[PDB]
Amino acid sequence: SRSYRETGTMTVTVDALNVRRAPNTSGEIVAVYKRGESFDYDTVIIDVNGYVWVSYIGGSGKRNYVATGATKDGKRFGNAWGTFK
Repeated sequence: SRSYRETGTMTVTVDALNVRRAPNTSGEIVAVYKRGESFDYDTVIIDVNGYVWVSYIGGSGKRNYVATGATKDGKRFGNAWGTFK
């Protein structure tokens, strides 16, 4: 995967997305965003064949990760799971 710094806002457009403590499907779940909720991020992780994760620092200083769509060959593939501003 490739990690980048970038600030932005995501608005969730799928029913729900898990907030995890690692950018993989085994990362500990610490929250859930629902359809229509928005949150800011400062870091983006682009899996080669996985997901685009966005990440923010929480209240305890630990980093949180949310998957935002699939990737193929290091690029977004298919429709994203939120809108971005």
